[PDB]
Amino acid sequence: MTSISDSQIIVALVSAFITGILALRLGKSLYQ
Amino acid sequence: KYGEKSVYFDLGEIDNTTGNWDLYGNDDPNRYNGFQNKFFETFAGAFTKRGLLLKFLVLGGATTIGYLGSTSSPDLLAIKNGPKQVPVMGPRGRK
Amino acid sequence: DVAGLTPCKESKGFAKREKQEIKKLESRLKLYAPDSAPALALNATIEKTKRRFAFYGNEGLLCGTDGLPHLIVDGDQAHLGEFVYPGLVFLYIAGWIGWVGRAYLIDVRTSKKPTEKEIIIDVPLALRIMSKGLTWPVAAIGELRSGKLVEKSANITVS
Amino acid sequence: MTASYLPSIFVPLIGLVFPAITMASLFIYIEQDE
Amino acid sequence: ASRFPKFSRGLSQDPTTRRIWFGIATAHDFESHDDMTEERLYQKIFASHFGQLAIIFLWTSGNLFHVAWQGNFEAWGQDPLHVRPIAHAIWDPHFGQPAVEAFTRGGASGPVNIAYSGVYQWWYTIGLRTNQDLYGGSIFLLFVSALFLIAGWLHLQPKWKPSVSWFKNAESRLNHHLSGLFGVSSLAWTGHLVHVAIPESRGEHVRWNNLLTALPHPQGLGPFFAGQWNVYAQNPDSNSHLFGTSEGAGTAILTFLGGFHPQTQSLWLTDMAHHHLAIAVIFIIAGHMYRTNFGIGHSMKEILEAHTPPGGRLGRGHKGLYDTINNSLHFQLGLALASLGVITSLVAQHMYSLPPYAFLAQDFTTQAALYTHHQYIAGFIMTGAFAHGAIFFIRDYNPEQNKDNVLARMLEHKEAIISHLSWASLFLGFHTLGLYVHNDVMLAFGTPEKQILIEPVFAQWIQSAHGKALYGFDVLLSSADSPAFNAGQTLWLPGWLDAINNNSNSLFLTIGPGDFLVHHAIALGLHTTTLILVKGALDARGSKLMPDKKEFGYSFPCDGPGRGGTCDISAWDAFYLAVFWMLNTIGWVTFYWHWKHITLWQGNVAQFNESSTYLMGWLRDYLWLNSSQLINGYNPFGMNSLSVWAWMFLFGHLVWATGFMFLISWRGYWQELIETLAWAHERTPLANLVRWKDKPVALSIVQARLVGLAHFSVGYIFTYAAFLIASTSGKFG
Amino acid sequence: AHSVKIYDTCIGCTQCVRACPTDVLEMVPWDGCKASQIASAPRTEDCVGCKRCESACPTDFLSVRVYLGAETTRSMGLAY
Amino acid sequence: GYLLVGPFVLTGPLRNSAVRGEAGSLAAAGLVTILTMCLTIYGIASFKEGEPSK
Amino acid sequence: GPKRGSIVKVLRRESYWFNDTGKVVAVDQAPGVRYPVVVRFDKVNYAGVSTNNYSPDELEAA
Amino acid sequence: TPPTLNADTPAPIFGGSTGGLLRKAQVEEFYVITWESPKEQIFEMPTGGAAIMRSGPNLLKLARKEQCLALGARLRTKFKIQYQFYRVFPNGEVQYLHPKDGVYPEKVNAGRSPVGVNNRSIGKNANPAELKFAHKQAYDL
Ligand code: CLA
Ligand code: CLA
Ligand SMILES: CC1=C(/C=C/C(C)=C/C=C/C(C)=C/C=C/C=C(C)/C=C/C=C(C)/C=C/C2=C(C)CCCC2(C)C)C(C)(C)CCC1
Ligand code: SF4
Repeated sequence: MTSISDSQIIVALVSAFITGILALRLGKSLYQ
Repeated sequence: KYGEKSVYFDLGEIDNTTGNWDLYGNDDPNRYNGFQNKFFETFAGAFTKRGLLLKFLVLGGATTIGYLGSTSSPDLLAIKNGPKQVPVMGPRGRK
Repeated sequence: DVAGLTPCKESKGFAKREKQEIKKLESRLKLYAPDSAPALALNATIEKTKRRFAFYGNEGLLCGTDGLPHLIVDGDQAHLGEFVYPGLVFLYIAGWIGWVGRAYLIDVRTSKKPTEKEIIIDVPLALRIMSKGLTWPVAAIGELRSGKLVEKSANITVS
Repeated sequence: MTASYLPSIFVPLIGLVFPAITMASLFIYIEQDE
Repeated sequence: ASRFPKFSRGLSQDPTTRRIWFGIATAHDFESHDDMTEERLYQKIFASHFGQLAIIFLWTSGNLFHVAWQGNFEAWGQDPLHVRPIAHAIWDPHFGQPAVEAFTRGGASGPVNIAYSGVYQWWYTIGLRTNQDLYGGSIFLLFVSALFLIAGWLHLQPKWKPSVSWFKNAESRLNHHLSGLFGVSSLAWTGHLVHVAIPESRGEHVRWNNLLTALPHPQGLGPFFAGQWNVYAQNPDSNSHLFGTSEGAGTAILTFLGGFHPQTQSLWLTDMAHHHLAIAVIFIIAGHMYRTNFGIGHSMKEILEAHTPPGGRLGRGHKGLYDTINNSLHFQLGLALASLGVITSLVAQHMYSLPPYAFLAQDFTTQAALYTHHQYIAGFIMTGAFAHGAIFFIRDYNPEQNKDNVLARMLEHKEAIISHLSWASLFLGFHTLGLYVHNDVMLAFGTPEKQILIEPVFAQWIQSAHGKALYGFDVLLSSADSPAFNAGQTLWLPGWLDAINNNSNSLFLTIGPGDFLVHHAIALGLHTTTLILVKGALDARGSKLMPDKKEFGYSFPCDGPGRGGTCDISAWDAFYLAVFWMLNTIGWVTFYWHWKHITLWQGNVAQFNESSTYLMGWLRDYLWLNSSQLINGYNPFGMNSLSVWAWMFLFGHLVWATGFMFLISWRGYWQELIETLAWAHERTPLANLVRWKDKPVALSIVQARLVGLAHFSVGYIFTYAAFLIASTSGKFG
Repeated sequence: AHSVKIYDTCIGCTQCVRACPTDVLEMVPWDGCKASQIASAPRTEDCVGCKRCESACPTDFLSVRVYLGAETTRSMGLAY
Repeated sequence: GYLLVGPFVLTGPLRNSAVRGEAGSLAAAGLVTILTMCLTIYGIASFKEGEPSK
Repeated sequence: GPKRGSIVKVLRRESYWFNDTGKVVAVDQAPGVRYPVVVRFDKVNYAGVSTNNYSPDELEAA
Repeated sequence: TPPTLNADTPAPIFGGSTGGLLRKAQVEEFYVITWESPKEQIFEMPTGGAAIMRSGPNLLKLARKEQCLALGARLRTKFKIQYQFYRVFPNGEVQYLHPKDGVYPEKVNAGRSPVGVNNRSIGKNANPAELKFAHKQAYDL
């Protein structure tokens, strides 16, 4: 019986932000 | 448009020739009161710059929308009020 | 029998359908005078339905679960009349019409103005060609073997 | 729903603020001369 | 280069709104960009493929996270047959209170969406049990997507950029891809199954903490290295086994039972384990085929050259095809798309009849949705295969290098191919429509015994050859004296025969005259779509009407009104025309599948068996009959949970209708209308203060065709999806 | 910025030049045909792409060809 | 801004509640903000710092 | 080139009458004419004409 | 020939229309067509409507080259009237355009050089695959 903690949501959001930064870098490399 | 005769083409007057007129433009400099202008130039002049205006608009809109969405009372929004009735069972007894 | 299909005469559902249709027709008949024209027409329809059901039952047709006849086309000797015989008759007729059309086109091709005969048909020549189509398979095989059926130098586009 | 208030912030954001910013930026980008 | 289309000068210098449209529409076609070299093309493609992988993995991670956060995965796991899975929560400010009450399904505390993707069954079958498992999977997939983004950025750097010769190493790439990406991946999946998922279905709990100590078998790896491979199949699961518990659970890990698990009505897990293990072995062996740095193996060019029939019936054979395929990316893309379309159709056909996931085949709506989804995907993929093959003929084909080989000799008898395809299409169309109309007339006149009902005896004979004992053909697996039956009577045939003689599942459903007529309509659709696509591909380089089409590219509007008129003359237009036929064919297929399964699930198969032989039967007993609860989603008396599906139904009808406007009305009308609008704007007070930057123009001819086809396809898909979901969820039976 | 090409199968009947609505084509002295003249396309910057010249050309296949290309305010036929 | 207030207050989701005026005024102010953003981006896209006047 | 009244077969690949027989009308004997032979056909092409000019090396003697 | 100049000649008698010049003429080129008439006649304006041409020189402002050429073609084939037209730029530059060397384009004239002529049949053009990763178009060769 589990329900996902709030700190887990914080970790997921931070990881998503880092992945978005990486995607921005890749898109910039593709454009240039 | 030289205008002397049926001549409407004139390289000297190319704005008349191409019909580049101001139909209703009025150039009288006196419109408002001096103190009105003082007050409005003092207060409304802050938003003259456009990049700062963009940044302020975006930040203010985001903040206002988030604050209203996350602090709206249940008696106004039905989505925040939530369900109030007993749930209905599915066709084959599936919930 | 084949694919678990029962014969129409043995089947129940064929007879049920016949009974239902006759009952509906008689229910319609109940509204008219015995000697009037509508009564005669309805009676004629009833007799035609009876004759049709008797013929279908006696001809040897297989019947499904729903009570309707089914057809077998895999080549079975007991069901040649369902597909193979009408297929041969159609093939004969269609070959006849196609062969006589081709012969008329070939005969018209060498004329003073082929397009005029193409829109306005030369009736005597057409009738002669049409009558000569009885033995079309023999002539078709003859021209196939004689090398006068196909062409070799035809217009094509840039490959 | 561990948070249960996050949608009330994220849905308005992604639905209104994100499209406005992205459309303004794209309109500025395509309407250039460089 | 200066303006928005940085890759195109002609589009950059365009003063109209056409610039934006065409800059969007040609952005991802790298061969047409200015100053494009082969090396840059290959590297850009490689990085874009990395980006696509990252997007896919983020999509999967998002599914996992949203299900773990807002879904009742554990409650569903406790009672799979009585709980509705939850896809994602709803936060719509535009709702009213009745909608909030109506959408509170499951055990949720607010409005939610019921999932019809089947990921609950798939995740439950593979050992996932709690929400922490789903959260860990979501975080791991986030990490994987980040890794692919880093990989793309790195392999675009000047130090790490691969060379053009690296991208053309066909033998080495195929060796690694065949060995690793297939065999080793399936071997690892077998490892997961055996080591984790099979114990889960028997009441065990194996995770990363106890992976190193939990033996998959009581005597692990002893018999495997002792040659006693049969020890791992001694004690399979019992027919009374309860999935997820230890009641009647065996200890075998690689059985070969065949058939279905009685409680879940899905394939055995140990069968799936031996299957993926055998596939892994076969692929790992097949990898060691082509020559590389070690001086052994075959050479694909020499194989292609050697294969050439004497006597010249095939001409020069397969000579010269190696360079043609290696140097053409469109040839490779077409081959890949054709294979992927066939494989997707195979997945769709083989998943509804042999369900692999526990608790599936009882969720009727999920089964229907999965079938329709992957079948539409397959249709689009096939159409794309043919389109990119036509692009190959126009762009990459070199007539001199392909002199008298199979590829050129295909262009050689193209008129014969198109003629015989046209004959097949015409034959099927005439006689099938004739039979349907004849049956309609027979039933209209009240004489249903006069219709032409033809038994599909060939498919019934094949079904009897599989062991179905209903038609009384008694051949092969239906015959107890056959060598095949005797050979297989101990390995797989007990369970397979028990499953195939059961008439409640979808394993080789019984068929009749209606099934015959529908497979024939499907054949008509297939041969006609093939006709259109092949005509477009073969006539792409030129025809009698326009012998120099190859100089005008793949897509162009027309060649003017001269020579009689040349509308819809390019191969792109053949693609455009064939998309309609693809949609129609897939619609026929999905209609047939859905009606047959609705009748099967309601227990009333007689309605299909009787009403499918005439078209009024379809129109009355499928569409009109099953649209009732859909159209009653919201009415003047309130609204149900089907309100969203009714709204989507109307939305689809509307978008489909809107597509007709672009499809029927052409450009000149709209151009003149826009001219009048521009005059109006320039002459309006208080509006002259605002000036456009781009001169407004009407859409292009090809752009109009594309936009019409897009609105059309979106309306088609949304309408049928809404109808399917609503008509299957209102009853769940 | 369309491109108009003339090929050496021209017979110099001058129909394309008469059909052009924007005066893109003109006749030039030549040797190689009985009329001893051939068509030329010097003002291709004014071509709109109507393809009337192609409709007016008598030849198995056209001696004058128009290849549509980059669009310009003159090619788009805009009066505003 | 003065003319915009009426339509948002008399017609709207909260027109029959006890906060109709405030909701309508906030909606009108939001519309004014959106139009200010539109004006800003239009001015950026249309005029440069060197052009005399049009 | 071929004499007047000859029957010739067109060999120009982009011709509408490729692999079709023609009827030679007139041959120009000027030294610099590039397509001097004039051939008339039975059926009209898409543009509606039935006459074309061909080089002597784009025709067959049959 | 020496290209002619422009002057101040009367315009035709026209009552106005909504099909006249727009802002394009102000910020881009516009066209002027000149001709001489022996008598006053009624002709159809290319922009819609009917106008009266004066006796002697005439001058007319039009927005497109196609309008000027259509009006000139009608004048030549219906009234037997010779015409000229020019191109005018906003800064005052005037470009003489239609009878470029004084002879109409359908008449062969000496001193003209071929442009765009290819010395082959249309079927002898190359294949797009041969000119791959090159900027040629297979009809520029
Ligand atoms: C063993 C080493 C190895 C491995 C693992 C790979 C793996 C890969 N290479 Mg590759 N490559 C290799 C060596 C290797 N390569 C070598 C040596 C070279 C140089 C000679 C290259 C050159 C190369 C190029 C040039 C490119 C790749 C690309 C790719 C990726 C293809 C896209 C993909 O994920 O398909 C995944 C495919 C599968 C998993 C196969 C599945 C089989 C079918 C389709 C489905 C069956 C599964 C089952 C039925 C469904 C279950 C699903 C579930 C929902 C139930 C893939 C990750 C491409 C790429 O994307 O770049 C990043 C690319 O452009 N490679
Ligand atoms: C049934 C489908 C359909 C629809 C909806 C339209 C719609 C339209 N057609 Mg049309 N047309 C169609 C089929 C259709 N056509 C077909 C099949 C043909 C071939 C015969 C034509 C031929 C045709 C011609 C020849 C002409 C039109 C014209 C028009 C316009 C009418 C005037 C107007 O602005 O309406 C106003 C109403 C609407 C556009 C629909 C209502 C608005 C909806 C509800 C949405 C609005 C709000 C929306 C949500 C905004 C938010 C968006 C945001 C969320 C992104 C309009 C765009 C005429 C035109 O140009 O108008 C001057 C015209 O001359 N059409
Ligand atoms: C145009 C073009 C193209 C395209 C093409 C295509 C798209 C095609 C397709 C095709 C296809 C799509 C095909 C398919 C096929 C299939 C097949 C051929 C199959 C077969 C099968 C079989 C034979 C089976 C058998 C069996 C059985 C029955 C049972 C069990 C056992 C077995 C397995 C034995 C390309 C790119 C090349 C390029 C060039 C041009
Ligand atoms: S396409 Fe039209 S404008 Fe261009 S050369 Fe031919 S006739 Fe003249």
